[PDB]
Amino acid sequence: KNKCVNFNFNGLTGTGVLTESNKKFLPFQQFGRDIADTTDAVRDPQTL
Amino acid sequence: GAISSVLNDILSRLDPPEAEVQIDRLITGRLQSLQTYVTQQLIRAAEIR
Repeated sequence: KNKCVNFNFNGLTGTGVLTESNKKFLPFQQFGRDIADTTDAVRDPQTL
Repeated sequence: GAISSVLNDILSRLDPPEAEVQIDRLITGRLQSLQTYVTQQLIRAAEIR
């Protein structure tokens, strides 16, 4: 966290800084998207 | 016309020779998108001046 890294989560590849988010996703929701349709946030499959 | 708009997906799925086909489609269109933007900005640039 707090560093730019190359992350692969559930087959989703990308480069970005990982930080803790206050947005609460419903139990069924998985990956969010911003106005640009790019990934807004992700979810660690092991530790939710 | 590409299978997916994400470049990482094209590289993580297709082989190197097959990925070039899908990447070329995305680049070609994104070039036209930039040409459209600059074209409009140049027109508006003459109006503001």
